[PDB]
Amino acid sequence: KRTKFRKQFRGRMTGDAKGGDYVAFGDYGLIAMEPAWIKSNQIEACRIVMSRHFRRGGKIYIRIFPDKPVTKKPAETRMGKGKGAVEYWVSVVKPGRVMFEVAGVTEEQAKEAFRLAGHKLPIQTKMVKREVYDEA
Amino acid sequence: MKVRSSVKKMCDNCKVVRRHGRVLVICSNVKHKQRQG
Amino acid sequence: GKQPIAVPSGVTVNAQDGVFKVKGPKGELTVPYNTELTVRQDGDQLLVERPSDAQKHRALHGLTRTLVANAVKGVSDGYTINLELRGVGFRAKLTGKALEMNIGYSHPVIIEPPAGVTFAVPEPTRIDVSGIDKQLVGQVAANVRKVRKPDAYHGKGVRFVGEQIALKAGK
Amino acid sequence: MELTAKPRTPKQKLDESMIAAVAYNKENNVSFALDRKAFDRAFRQQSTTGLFDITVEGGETFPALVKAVQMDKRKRAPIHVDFYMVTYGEPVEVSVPVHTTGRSQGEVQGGLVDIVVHNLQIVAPGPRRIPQELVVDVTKMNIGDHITAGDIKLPEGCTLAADPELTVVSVLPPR
Amino acid sequence: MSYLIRKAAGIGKGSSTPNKAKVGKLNWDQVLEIAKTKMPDLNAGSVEAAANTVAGTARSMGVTVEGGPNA
RNA sequence: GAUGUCGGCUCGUCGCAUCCUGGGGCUGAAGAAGGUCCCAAGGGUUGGGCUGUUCGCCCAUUAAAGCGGCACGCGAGCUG
RNA sequence: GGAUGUGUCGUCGCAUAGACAGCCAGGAGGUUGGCUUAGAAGCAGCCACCCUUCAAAGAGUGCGUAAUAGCUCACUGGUC
Ligand SMILES: [Mg+2]
Ligand SMILES: [Mg+2]
Repeated sequence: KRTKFRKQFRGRMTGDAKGGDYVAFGDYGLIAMEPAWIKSNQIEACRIVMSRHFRRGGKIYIRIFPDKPVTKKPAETRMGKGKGAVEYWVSVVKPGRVMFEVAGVTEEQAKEAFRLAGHKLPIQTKMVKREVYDEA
Repeated sequence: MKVRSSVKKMCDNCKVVRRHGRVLVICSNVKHKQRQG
Repeated sequence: GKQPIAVPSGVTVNAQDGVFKVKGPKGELTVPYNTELTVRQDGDQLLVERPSDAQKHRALHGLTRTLVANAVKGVSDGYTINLELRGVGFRAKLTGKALEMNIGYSHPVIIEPPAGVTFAVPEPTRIDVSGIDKQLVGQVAANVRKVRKPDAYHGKGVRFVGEQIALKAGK
Repeated sequence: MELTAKPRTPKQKLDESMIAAVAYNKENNVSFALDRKAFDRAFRQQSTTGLFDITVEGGETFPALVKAVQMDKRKRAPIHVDFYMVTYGEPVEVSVPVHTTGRSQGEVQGGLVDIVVHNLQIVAPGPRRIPQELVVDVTKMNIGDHITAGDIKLPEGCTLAADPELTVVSVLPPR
Repeated sequence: MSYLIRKAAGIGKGSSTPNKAKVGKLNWDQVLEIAKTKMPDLNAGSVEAAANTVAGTARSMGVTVEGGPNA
């Protein structure tokens, strides 16, 4: 969700995924195919979807975190200054970036929990497997 | 007539037959009827 | 895939031109088909041959085959649909070639057959629709089943002689 | 596996079903270009704990082990391969897949086997004496059991490149 | 068969989870008296076809296997 | 160097995301009464009490008493 | 988001040691697996998915009544 300590406000810009492997921590993952701003609430929505499906255990890796602060229009005007500190927190996601990864669940169990979590996301996603050992 | 703009399989009985420019369904159970218009 | 076509006894097939006219003892049938799809006699029985083997022709293959297989069956064996009336006081009589049914409607229902189909009633709770053309026979017995379809509570109405009806029950 | 050309401009191969390659040791570090389809069917089997000979179009056979691969980020597809020429007597540190055998006596109560280290770096192994896997029995394990590196049975001559107190396999509780 | 297992070990109810916490345990000679009372229903062959069939119901309930094959 | 502004009245016409009628599918649809969705804009869609009111609440009815566009339709047409 | 729309390259597999589909026959016995509960018996929810007989049958898929039964699939044979 939100961050503990900060600066308050930010900006905006985009280009292809910088730091997102394929198989770190988990066995199966969920990768972005489009750029977006992942709201804290959309991640929470995806997490609960997966957590419910995998009833007991807890083997969900959320490799993305909402750190970017977004602002708002009080109600009207423009005849004032820069605005709304407390609108919402965001994770800048670019295609390739592993957002989530699961462990201790079958190919079929994972296929679905990701198919479900996909319906809650503002972008198109792809389900993946192993064979990526870059640098450790 | 349950107009769901997304006609996907629910059980192992559903039949997706293409008709007059739409994604239709002719399932066994009468409640399971899905169409896109 | 569909290939063999059995042509028994007094068959007079004349697949010349686009008029694939099939004559016989029960009556002389006439049916038009595709020109780009080949058909004639290459032995004792019959066969429909398709040139292209893509997708558009494969659909028309099994179509033309079964259609002459139904016209041939029609000229020798013929066709007869057996319909059964179900429900309190539901009964059918006859007024010439016309089927006079009494099926819980304030004024009785009369159906006049087309030129080539015949109505028959053995017991007055059974209707037989016999004809030459399987399509027209289907299209007619279709209209009779429509006069009163079997309802999802007591199966009342016109059903096929051996038809199975699932039942809901409200009270 | 059969290589073909070797130009600096990849324009010729890019359009076709070919993947750029490189093989080095310290005496010869030539340019390369092999088949995508053929590489994949083979690599999916082999990885870092396996090797195959690469015979370039001119009759020159050389044994090489994969050092690193670089794939497209928007696609799954690999776009370049780094092969390392094999000596015969002494090699380098190799990443070996850590595997599990037998159902745990900790996975019963409400646990789960967490393979903390997917691939292990191992010092002084021996070339062509490289183990294609690394099986670790887990039946002895209960909830709260951590198997460290200095608790793993290596196959003859091999030594460990990682710390001996570092967790490789653990059995995890519910929720 | 729940009648025979509950009175042999001394079980009142049973077990909700036969994985986390367990109940009791029964010997091999007591499996024979279940095979002599429930004989006109089973289509099983010899002693080996009744000593293991009866022991299988103990696994679900929460009663541990005693002895058996090897050593 | 002026494009009169709410509400009423008068006069209309249009969209359909249909209030009534018309046709359908599903119903946890026995029947009667319905719920919901699909097709459907041909015609129809009442009179009063309160408030400048649009709205809204109420009385009494109704097959129904639809929602919105037309310079929040219409002052060289009226009111004020 | 959805789809047996057509075109083309690919990746696993079952297959004339006779498959995928239709057709005739069968589908276990422990066992109404235990627990949970007013019951929970293949099908409101946890743990397991062990065993016999064998051509074969998963302590079990979808429907069903209040739990049973019922009606079929996973698996087996015959004709193509
Ligand atoms: Mg004004
Ligand atoms: Mg004016």
